[PDB]
Amino acid sequence: SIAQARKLVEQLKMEANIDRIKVSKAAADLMAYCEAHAKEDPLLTPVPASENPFRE
Amino acid sequence: DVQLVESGGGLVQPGGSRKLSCSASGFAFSSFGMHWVRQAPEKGLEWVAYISSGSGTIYYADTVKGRFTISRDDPKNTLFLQMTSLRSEDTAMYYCVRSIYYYGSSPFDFWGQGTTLTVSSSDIVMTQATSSVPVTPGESVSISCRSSKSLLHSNGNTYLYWFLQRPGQSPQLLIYRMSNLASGVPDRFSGSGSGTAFTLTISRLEAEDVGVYYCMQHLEYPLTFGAGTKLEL
Amino acid sequence: TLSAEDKAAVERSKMIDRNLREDGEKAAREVKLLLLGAGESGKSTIVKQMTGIVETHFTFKDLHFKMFDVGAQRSERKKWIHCFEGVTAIIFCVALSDYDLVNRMHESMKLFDSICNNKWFTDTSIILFLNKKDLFEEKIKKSPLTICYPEYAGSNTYEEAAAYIQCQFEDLNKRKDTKEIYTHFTCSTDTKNVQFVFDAVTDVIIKNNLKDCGLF
Amino acid sequence: DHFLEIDKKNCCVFRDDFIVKVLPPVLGLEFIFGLLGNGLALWIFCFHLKSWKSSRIFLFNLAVADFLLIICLPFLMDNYVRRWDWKFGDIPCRLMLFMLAMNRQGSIIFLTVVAVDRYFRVVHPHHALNKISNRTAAIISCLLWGITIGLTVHLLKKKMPIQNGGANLCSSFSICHTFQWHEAMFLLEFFLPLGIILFCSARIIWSLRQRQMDRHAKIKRAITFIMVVAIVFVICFLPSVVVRIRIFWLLHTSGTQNCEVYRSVDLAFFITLSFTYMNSMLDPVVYYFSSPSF
Amino acid sequence: LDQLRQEAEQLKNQIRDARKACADATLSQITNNIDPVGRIQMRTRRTLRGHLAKIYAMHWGTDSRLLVSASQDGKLIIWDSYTTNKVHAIPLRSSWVMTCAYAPSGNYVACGGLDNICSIYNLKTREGNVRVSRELAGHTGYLSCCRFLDDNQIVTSSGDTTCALWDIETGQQTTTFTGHTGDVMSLSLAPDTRLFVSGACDASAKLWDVREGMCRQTFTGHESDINAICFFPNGNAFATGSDDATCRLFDLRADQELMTYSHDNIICGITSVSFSKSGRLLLAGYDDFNCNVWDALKADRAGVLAGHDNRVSCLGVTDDGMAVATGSWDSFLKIWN
Ligand SMILES: O=C(O)c1cccnc1
Repeated sequence: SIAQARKLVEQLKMEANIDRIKVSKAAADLMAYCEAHAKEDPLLTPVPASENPFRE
Repeated sequence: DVQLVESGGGLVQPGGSRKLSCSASGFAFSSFGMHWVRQAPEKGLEWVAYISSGSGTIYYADTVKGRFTISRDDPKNTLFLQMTSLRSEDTAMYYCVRSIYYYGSSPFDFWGQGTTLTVSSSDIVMTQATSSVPVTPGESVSISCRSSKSLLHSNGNTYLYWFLQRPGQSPQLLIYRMSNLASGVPDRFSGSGSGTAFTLTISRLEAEDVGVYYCMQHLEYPLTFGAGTKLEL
Repeated sequence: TLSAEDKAAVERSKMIDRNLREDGEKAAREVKLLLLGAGESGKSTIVKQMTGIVETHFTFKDLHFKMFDVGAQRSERKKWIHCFEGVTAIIFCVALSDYDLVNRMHESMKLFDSICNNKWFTDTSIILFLNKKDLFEEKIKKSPLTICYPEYAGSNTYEEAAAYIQCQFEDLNKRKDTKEIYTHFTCSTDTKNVQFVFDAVTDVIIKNNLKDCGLF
Repeated sequence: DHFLEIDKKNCCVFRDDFIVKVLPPVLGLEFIFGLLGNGLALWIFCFHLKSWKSSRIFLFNLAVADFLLIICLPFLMDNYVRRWDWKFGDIPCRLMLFMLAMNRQGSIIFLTVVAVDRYFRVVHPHHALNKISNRTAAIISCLLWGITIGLTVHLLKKKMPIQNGGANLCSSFSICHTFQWHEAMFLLEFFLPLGIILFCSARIIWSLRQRQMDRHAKIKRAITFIMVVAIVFVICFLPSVVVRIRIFWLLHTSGTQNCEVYRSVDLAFFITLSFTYMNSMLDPVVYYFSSPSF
Repeated sequence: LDQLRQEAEQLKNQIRDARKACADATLSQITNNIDPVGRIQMRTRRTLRGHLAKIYAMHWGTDSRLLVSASQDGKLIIWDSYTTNKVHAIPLRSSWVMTCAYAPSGNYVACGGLDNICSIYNLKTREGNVRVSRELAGHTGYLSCCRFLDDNQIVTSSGDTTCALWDIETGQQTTTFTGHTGDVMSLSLAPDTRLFVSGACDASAKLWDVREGMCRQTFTGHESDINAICFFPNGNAFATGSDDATCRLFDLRADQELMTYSHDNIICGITSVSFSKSGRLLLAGYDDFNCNVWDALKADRAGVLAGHDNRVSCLGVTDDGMAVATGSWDSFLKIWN
């Protein structure tokens, strides 16, 4: 049918209306978040056994 | 309807062998550890006995060890306390507290109605200091309770419970583990403190808040209560 | 080193462990069968003999059978078939009278080939039911097998045609050593299909026990 | 002549050159194949095969029994290179004797348990015994070990060191005119498990044949392996038992005087008692590595 | 009609051209200047040993201590991970469960599977037992994922190609998201719980607006079915693990693929993905019985979690980031720190 095709065309148009930022800026933002929150990531930096809830 | 009904009380001659029964209706009785807790007439609460879920663990007070026996009939949803060699010191009203134990649970949350019983003629000490303080509606009152041993455990839990007994009623759980407000309790009640010093604060006190407030420790058996502070006016 | 509440929590956890162990012991004594077919093949009649997945519980000679008819699950079979990795057997139903057209017989053949030669069902045995033998006889008496099978050399006899179809299905098995195919000719018949299923699952269970000991 | 007075009994103990010239070679061969197979088997058990279903536990117990027996082998080889001249001492003699008897019994008991397990897995496929928990298997294994020590501790409550001139002798299977329950435990430990194993093997074969199941090659291989198990048990444990009944016959008929009639028959009894260690040697090649698993 | 087909083709071409124009440098080129995290050594601190079949899903509580797990033995087990105690064991009506959720408040749990029904169980009842609070029906395919928005709202993905935002109070589908063409296998809620991404069997992922219901953006690039999806902690990116033995990181604002995590050694697909608290580590469970900890920024294998004897099916990281729980097709869950 053409109702499904019309819906697909409308969906593609809606996805086209979206404006995208530069990929380099997105990677920079991801890196910025990672470096900002790296201080409180026990899996990244192994927390000492004193405050480790899992001794096991 | 999580009601607990108590039966088997009355007048008993010294040396008798009266037995109390407790019918449970409205909850999974098989999954709850159950306590018998007595209260002498002009006295405060005193823990008597405890039976675990599945009857695998049983504890008694030093005053009743050897003469009392606690048991359950899970298919019948009944809890039994057989008492032998009754003495005049056993004249009390007995309650049938239920308590479930898992991470985050609230033990001692529901209390029965109690059965009166009249006989004819290392333990942690919890001190509640004040025994009576007059209050007026709208004010805030802080009820203190001291412990002989630190109730703060190595796992971070401070096993302190706050119960309230209204005039002519049965005690209800207010606070469990010194900070958690029990279900159904209004937010005006708060509990704070550190090891060997705790305080239950009632902010904006109103009616139906008067009664006797008891502090209990669940750090180790036998469980011990405070003398209770009365709130009047 | 455990407080009273922690000790009681451990006791509750041990009670839960005991209940889980009892439930698993009860479940392990149950024969799980995966029922498959091509729709109108005749799974309904077979179920009659004894929105998503359908479960049928029955008993035979103190043996508890759980038959799982995933038959109105119209999704990607590859995404959930591994959930049945470990059933005792696969009961595959095919209609012998469905060789007319609308190709159906070849549809059943390809479905059987896909199910039999599967990574998950490498060791699981397949009880193959070829039902509607009466309608197959009626069709054979009028129309030959040649429409469905052009490369077939035989007369319009029920026994020869049925045997040819049976071997055509049984030759779809690739792992002809680690997996066995049991074939029964059904028809809305006497209770003999439940006996055949019991015999096949008894053979499968004997083989599994021999694997467990280790001699196989 | 050759008589002696152990524990108020006229026992004919012997010193033969054949004992020192034919026993140590066969004991060394059994030694080497001993941890050869039983080691590899124990290493595979503890390192690999993480499943540990309740059929591998009994096989593991049989493996440890064989391993303990081959561990006891060197002391008995040293006892054989000389004409029954112990030097380790009273305590090592006690432990060897008790260990040799106890591991023989344990290996026999656990291979019988394996046979019964196979019988229940084949003849009674839907029985609950085929689905017993690993805890139940461990409990049964420990209880069977308890039986095994139950009728063998008598060897350790006696401080054997018997004296033959300047020779220290340790033989528990000493020929004389009484029943110390060693001579009957030796008989029963063969005869009763023989009956159980033969019945289980026969019923397994008969059921696998009557079910039209003997068409898969693996089923026929399993049948041949069951027959191999039964034949190996019979071959390895029969001759020593037969010579034991023979010397029973001579002790009942001719008494204890004139020990000369106790000739090479006793020697052969000790050669055939080496076959009981050959059984532990052969166990790795029969039950485990030859399996289509492991 | 041919006019619709031509319009769709030109719109897809415009999407590709705009995406290429918005791309100037790969994330690896920018990131390579930073220090690698090195070898990430994690040990099995706890082993949860209660299940008796293949574990298909697990979820962490928001307190980072309680976790709910589902296996095909028909049991939902709530574990206290600190002490390995079993807080709860719920018998499921249907043993075929492929998903499992924990409410953020901790009052409810959710389950679902081949029965096409999402069951919500109340954990905190005055009766002292866990009982089925509500059964949500209306999916014509197996339920593959479910995630709580709050105590009253849940969102489910099903093999019937559609997703559904429900209302547990009434049990009706408040919203239906219908844009996929294959079975939807995974689901990830945004940190603000206003958007969510779904990865389906058409080798594509879709970003939906919860409030009204629309597929805002569609991300493609996978060669086979996407089995897992997880939102980056920032909420501006997500990662999908698929059957082509690769994980991929996409950015919402760039509307583009950012990074591909793959290795020639790995040929098995990914069953579960999750991020660390900071987003520097991407944990992915594989069918080769192991879990791989990837450097989410540098696309390097930072570590291996090899402690399972069967395929790792579920994988989650605590809210405080202290530990990672992996459940596999054996009956064991493992906590790693
Ligand atoms: O095998 C034995 O038990 C043994 C061997 C030699 C002497 N006495 C006992």
